[PDB]
Amino acid sequence: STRLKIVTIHQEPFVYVKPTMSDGTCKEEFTVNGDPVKKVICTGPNDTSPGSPRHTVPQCCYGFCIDLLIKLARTMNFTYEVHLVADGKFGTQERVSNKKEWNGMMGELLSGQADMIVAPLTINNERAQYIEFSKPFKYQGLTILVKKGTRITGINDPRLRNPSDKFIYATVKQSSVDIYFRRQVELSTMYRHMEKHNYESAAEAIQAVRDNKLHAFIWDSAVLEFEASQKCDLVTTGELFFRSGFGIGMRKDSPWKQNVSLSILKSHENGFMEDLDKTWVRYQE
Amino acid sequence: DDNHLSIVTLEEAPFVIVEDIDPLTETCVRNTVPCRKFVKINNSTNEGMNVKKCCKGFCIDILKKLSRTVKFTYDLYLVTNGKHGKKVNNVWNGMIGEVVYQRAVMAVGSLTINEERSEVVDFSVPFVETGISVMVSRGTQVTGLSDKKFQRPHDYSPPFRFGTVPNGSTERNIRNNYPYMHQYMTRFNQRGVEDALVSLKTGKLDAFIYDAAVLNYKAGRDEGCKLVTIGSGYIFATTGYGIALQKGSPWKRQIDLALLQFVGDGEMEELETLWLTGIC
Ligand SMILES: N[C@@H](CCC(=O)O)C(=O)O
Repeated sequence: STRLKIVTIHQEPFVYVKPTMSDGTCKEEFTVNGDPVKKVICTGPNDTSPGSPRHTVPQCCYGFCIDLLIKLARTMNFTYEVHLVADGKFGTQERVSNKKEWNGMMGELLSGQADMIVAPLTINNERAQYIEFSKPFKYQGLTILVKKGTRITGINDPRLRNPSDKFIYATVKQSSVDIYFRRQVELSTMYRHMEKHNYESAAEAIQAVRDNKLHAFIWDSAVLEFEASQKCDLVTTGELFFRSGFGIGMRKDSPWKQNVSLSILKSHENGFMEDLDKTWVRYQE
Repeated sequence: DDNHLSIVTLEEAPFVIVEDIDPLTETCVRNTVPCRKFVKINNSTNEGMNVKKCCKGFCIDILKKLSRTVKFTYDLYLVTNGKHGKKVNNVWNGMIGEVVYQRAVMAVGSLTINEERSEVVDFSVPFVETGISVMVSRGTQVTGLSDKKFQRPHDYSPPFRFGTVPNGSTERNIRNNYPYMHQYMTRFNQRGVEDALVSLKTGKLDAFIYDAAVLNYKAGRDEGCKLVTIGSGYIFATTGYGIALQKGSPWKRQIDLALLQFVGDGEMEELETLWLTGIC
């Protein structure tokens, strides 16, 4: 038949992206349990600045989502080729004109550029209207990342709910979190503040928090708790204020969707998902 | 007609709570909806009678919301052939069985999504997070299911005394993953959650392994806040409760989008504070 086109996105610890070695292969490294890290060649743009051409280079990808992809491919017996989403975004539906268009991985999947999204992709109503999600491979939610020392109670802190330019907070553009804030009228005051400061990627937002250019970053707890466990100048605050899950994304008429979901459930049940958590997500503190 | 659905449920507070109907008025009032229960006349006949009861709870509130937005009516009944669902001699009983054998269009309750069930019914998206947790008296040293005290029980003297309520998703998981633990545990099988909490509180049991969401609820209401779930509410085999539908059900898509809309619009949070909030 054909290899499956897998689209993913840079998002540690789910997807790490590193340059290939000179010979074009990926450097062999080992997990914190001493096992070899499984890496795959993933092509992606090497210019990621907005408004710029996106000619791609082979790169190296590994992490929670890559281990999951490998498990899926072996389980259900398909071959694949991985690429990084060209615009660097997860995917929202935006007004164009009276048209609406999907960007990011959502757009690539719907257009046939990808056959499956394997990433920390949040399951929500908006996306589920257009694509099929698997049962969640990861249960998590949203929290807030700040600089150590910064004191805010959480999502109900007056510095968020009654904002000014003295305390800047944000999320990632064209992400499920951007959608969550735009969707809910009760959050519109926060949404209007954030739309002036949203970042192109989680990594840049996290760095901006470290650099005291961003006072609070609202994002996926599975990612923020990992960053906090690794960078001791960063902390999460308020615990989860909303719960969400990540799922494998496929078109509504994929032949793979039943067995992907069954494999996900099997992996939760037999401890495989737990092993991935120990390997990639929770091993530091 | 095709819009009026047979729906099955099962009592398990606070997700589904059953009450006696008013002898007069014979009408369900307040936050409750009608639900019937087939009750046998005796054990020498197949004869029985539906008794009119009233149901309420977190999952009943979910059903009311789905009924409102997906636009269906329903005839809610309580399962009598088993509980949540177990495959016995290759035949499903419980809520799962009712759906498989087409007696119900859907099952709504504290029904855990797992692989073997998903082979015979379709599940909605999960709408309550759950999995397997462990309840112990505060301070008990247990890391989790994989603790050696559970894995290799007889490596200790006296051995840890621990059990579950048999025949549900939790036992099925343990039987598959930890054969020695499982065959050891059966001697501590508990008839139900209330029995198990009594066993724990009076020291007849050291640990109770069960559905995470129900244990977190019980921990929240425990007199003295002495029984807790371990690992600060750790969960093995994370999954959720799902609405079970017949394979290829034309209701699944609208139900999924509805549940996701409830979550996205923050309607689930209020149901959670309403039904699942505890003192502890
Ligand atoms: N919710 C479980 C029942 C309780 C348990 O076994 O943990 C099920 O659907 O089987």
